[PDB]
Amino acid sequence: NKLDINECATVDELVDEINKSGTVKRKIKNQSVFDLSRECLGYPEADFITLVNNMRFKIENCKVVNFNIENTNCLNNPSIETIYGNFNQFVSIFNTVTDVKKRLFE
Amino acid sequence: RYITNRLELLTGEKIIFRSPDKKEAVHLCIYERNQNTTFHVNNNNGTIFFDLYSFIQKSEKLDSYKLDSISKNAFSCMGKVLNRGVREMTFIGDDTTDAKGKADTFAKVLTTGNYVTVDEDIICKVIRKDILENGFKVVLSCPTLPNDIYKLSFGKDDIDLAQMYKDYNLNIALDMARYCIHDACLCQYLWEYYGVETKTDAGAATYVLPQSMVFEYRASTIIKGPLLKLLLETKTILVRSETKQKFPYEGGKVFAPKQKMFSNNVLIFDYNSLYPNVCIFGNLSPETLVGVVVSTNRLEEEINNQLLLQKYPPPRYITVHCEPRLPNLISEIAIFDRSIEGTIPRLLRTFLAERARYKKMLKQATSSTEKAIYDSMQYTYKIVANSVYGLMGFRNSALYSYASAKSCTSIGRRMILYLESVLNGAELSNGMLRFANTLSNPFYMDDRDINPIVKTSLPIDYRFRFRSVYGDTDSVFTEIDSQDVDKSIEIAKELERLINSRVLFNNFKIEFEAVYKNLIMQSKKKYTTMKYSASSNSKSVPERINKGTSETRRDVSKFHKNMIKTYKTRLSEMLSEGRMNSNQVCIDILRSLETDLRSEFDSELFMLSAYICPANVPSFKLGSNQRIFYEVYFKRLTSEIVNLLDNKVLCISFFQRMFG
Amino acid sequence: MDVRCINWFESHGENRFLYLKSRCRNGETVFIRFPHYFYYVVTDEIYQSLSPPPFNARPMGKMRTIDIDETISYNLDIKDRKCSVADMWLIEEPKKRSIQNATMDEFFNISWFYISNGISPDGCYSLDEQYLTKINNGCYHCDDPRNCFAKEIPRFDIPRSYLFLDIECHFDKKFPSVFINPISHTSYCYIDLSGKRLLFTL
Repeated sequence: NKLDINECATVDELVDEINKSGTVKRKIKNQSVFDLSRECLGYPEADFITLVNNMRFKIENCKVVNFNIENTNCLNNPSIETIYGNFNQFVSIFNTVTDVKKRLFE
Repeated sequence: RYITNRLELLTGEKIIFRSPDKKEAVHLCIYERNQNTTFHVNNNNGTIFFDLYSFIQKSEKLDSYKLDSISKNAFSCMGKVLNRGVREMTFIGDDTTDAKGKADTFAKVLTTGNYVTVDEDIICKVIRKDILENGFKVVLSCPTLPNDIYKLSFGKDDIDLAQMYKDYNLNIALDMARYCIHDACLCQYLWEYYGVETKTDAGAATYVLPQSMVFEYRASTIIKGPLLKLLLETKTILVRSETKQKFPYEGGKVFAPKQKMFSNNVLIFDYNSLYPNVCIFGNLSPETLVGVVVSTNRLEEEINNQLLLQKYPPPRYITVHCEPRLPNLISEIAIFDRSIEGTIPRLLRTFLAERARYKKMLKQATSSTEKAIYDSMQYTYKIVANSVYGLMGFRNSALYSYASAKSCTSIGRRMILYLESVLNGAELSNGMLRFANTLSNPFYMDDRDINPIVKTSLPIDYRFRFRSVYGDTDSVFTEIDSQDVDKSIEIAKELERLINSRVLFNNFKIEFEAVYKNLIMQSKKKYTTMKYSASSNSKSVPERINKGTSETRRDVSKFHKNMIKTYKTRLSEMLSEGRMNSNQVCIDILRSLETDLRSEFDSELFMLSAYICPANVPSFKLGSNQRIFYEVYFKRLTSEIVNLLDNKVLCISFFQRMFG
Repeated sequence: MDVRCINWFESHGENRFLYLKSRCRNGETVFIRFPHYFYYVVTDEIYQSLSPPPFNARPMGKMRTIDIDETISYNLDIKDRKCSVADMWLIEEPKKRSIQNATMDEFFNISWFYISNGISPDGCYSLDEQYLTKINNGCYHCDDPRNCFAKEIPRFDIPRSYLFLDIECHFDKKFPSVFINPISHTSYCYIDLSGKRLLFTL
C-alpha cells in the first residue's frame, strides 16, 4: 500500500516489484528501516520515541528477535497504549523491510 | 605612567624612542592587551620592558600577588639564636642549619633589608647586620622567645605611610629613601630567583618567536611554531572548510575526599602527564577520526552497536562513548584509526621525548651556567606539553577538534576509575594485593596476565591492608590503614614497583610522591595542611605550616575570631597518635568551643577564603552588640572540617546542643 | 664576526623591517636590518596561473592536503575524507595581496621567516661578512639571510645591562593622583655593561 505498487503475496515478488520500479527503489534508498516501518503504520511522529526509549531489545543480524518494556507509566497515556497494543505488527514489518532493503541494495 | 604624565604636566616634554637607523621616533604611551588585562610599553629601540607583576600572575598560581607575600615565601631561611636579651635577639644563618644555599640568598637580600618576620607573624626591625663568609648575623628588635631554631621570612614591612606624609621632616625622608631603594633591589632579587633571563631564551628556541613575545601571548599563539615545523616534515596540511559550531560542555569533575587524619598517613602516587599520554595511546587527532555515529532512540543503538564491532574491530580501531552533543539523541560513539601517526600524537611524542632528555643532561652538568640552561629547557617543554589538552577544546585554536577533546576526559576518566577501583588490595600471606577485583584492560582484551593474586618482593610477611582511595586527575591518595611508623614507605616503593608497572597497559606510568601525616582536607586539593615528608625519611623534617593559604583575605568583620588558628592547631596536634584521639578530637573541640561561646555570649583575625541581626536567641562595623556572630562562625568551624573525622554522632549532637 | 642574538623586533611604519640586536665577543653591540615580507602557500596551478608574477617563490615539495571537518554520521556508512596530494609553492611578496584558495594561513609572517630561513632566535652565528652593508654606526643591512646566517658556533658568554626602578608619591586620601601629588622619592639599581652595580635615590 505505502509504496504505490501491486499486491505481492511473497517477499521476493516484492523485491522484484521494487527493483523494476526505479522510483520506488530510489525512494527507499534514502530512508531508514525504522522511519519507514513506522510511517507504514502511521504513528504520529514522536510519542513513539517515548515508547521505544522505555524498552530493552534483542537483535541479531540487525533484526529484532525479542523485546520487553520495563517502565509501565507511559501506558497510562491514551495515545501511548494504542501504539503499544499494536506493536507486534510493527516488529514483523520491521524485520521484513530490513530483509528487502538488504537484498535490494545487495 | 606617573613619571611620564607628571613630566608632560610640568614641563611639556616627552620621552622619545628612536629606531636603530634613526628613521623613526615614538613617544611613550602605555597600551593594553585585554585577554584580566595586561599593560605593555610601546618602545621600538630594542629594549625589553619587563614587569614582574604580570609574569608571576601568569606563571605562578599563588593566592596573593602582593609583593609582600611573594618576597615572604620566596626568600626564607632557618636561623639560630646565639644570645637572647631584652627586647632584641641575635640570629645566625649558615650551612647545615638549613638547606644549602638559601642562607646565601637571605644574606644577599639582607644587604638592604629593614624588617624581618620571626618564624611567623612577629615583625621586627633589624638592629645589626653582618655578612658572614657563608651566611649572616642579624640583630633584631624582637622580644625573647623559648626555642632556639626559627624560620626567618623576609618581609611584611608594617609601616604607616600616610601618617609619615603628614609630619614630613628630614628624618622620615632619610628613612623612606631606605625603603624605596630596598623595594627596587627586591625587584632584582626576584628576577634572579626565577631566572627569567634563561626562560626568555629557552622560550625563544622552542617556541619559535622573538624574545620579546615570549611572555606576552596566550597558549594558542605560541604553539604554532613547533606545529608548523611538524607539518613541514610530514608533508601534511589540514584545512577546515567549514564554519565551526560550539557545543559547550563539562570542563571537568571535581573530586572530593571524605576523610583526612585518622586515615593513618596517605601515600601520594602521582600521574606523569596523563592527558599527553592519553592523546598518544588512543591516537586522537583531527584527522585520525573515522567518524562519529549517533542514535536518537534505542533499537537504533543496538543495531549500530553490534554493527560497529563487526566492522571497525580492535586493536586497529578504538571507539569511545561520549556525552551527547545536541541535547536530544543519546549516542555519540566516536571512532579513531590507530594505524598511522596523527599530528597531535607526533607533537606530543617529540615534546615528552626532549623533556626527558634535558631532564638527564641536567643530572650530568657540573658548571653552574649549564644547570640553568637545561633546567629552563625542561621547564619549557613541560609547559608546552601541558598546554595542549586545553587547547584542543578552544574553539579558535589550531589544534581544535571537538570529538578529540571529548574523547579526552573520557579515556582519562575511565583510566581514573580503573585505577581507583582496583586499589583496595589487602596484602598479606606474603603478597596478596588483589587490588580491586581484576586487572583487566578496558577498551579491549589485551591478553596480559590477569592474576589478582601477585607476589611482591615481600621484605617479610605483613598484615597491612589498604583502604579505598580518593584520587584525582593528577594524583592518587592511597591511605595505608596499617600505619607502620615511617618505614611504611618501603611499602610504597614496591607498590610503585607493580601498580604503575603491572596494573597498567601502555605509556601510563609511575610516580610516587609523598604527603604523609594526617592532613586535614578542608576542601579541594587546594586547601589542606602541608605536612609533606618526602621519600627521604632518614632523619626527617617536614613542611608543617600550610597548603591552603586561603587565610589571606578578610572582606569581613574583625572582632571575635582569631581562634581559627587555635582550633586548627589543636585539631592538628590531637592527631599525633592515630587510633584513640578521634573521639577525643570531637569531644574536646566541641566542648571547648561551646564553653568559649557561652562564656562570652553571656559575658584581629577572621580570614578564611551591612545587614544587622538581633542576638536574643538562647559600611559594616561592630558595636557592643558582639553576641551576633559568636553564634555563626562557631557552628561553621566544625561544619567546614568534616572530611577528617567520622564520629558523625557528637558532630550533629553539638549541632543540636547549640540549637538551643 | 661571531654574534649572539639578544632580541628581534619589528617596525610598523609605512615600511616593514626586522631588527636583530646582538652582542659580539668583546661586548660591542650591533644591529642588523632585514626586510619583512608577507608569505603565502599556493598549489602549483595557482602558482603559474597567477598574475602579476610574485616577488619571490620557491617550491616546498609535494604535500598532502586533508579535510578534517567533523560530520555526524547516522546510518553506519562512514565515508572517507578528501586527502588530495599536490606540489606546493611558498610565495613571498612585499605588499599585502589577497589570493583565493591560499591554504596554510594560520601562521604569522614571523614564523615563516625563521623556518624557511634556517635561523633560530637563540643561535650564536658567525655572520658571513660580505652581505652586510653600512647604514649607520652599528646598523648594517642584509639581503640574503640564508647565506649570511649560514654558519653556527657553540654558545659563548656575554655581558648584559639592566635597570630596576621604583617611585613613591605623596598621598593623603585613598590613593594618589598625578594632578595633586608630587613624587617624593625615586630610586634606581643601575648595572652597567662593565658590570658594576650602582644604587642611588633622589
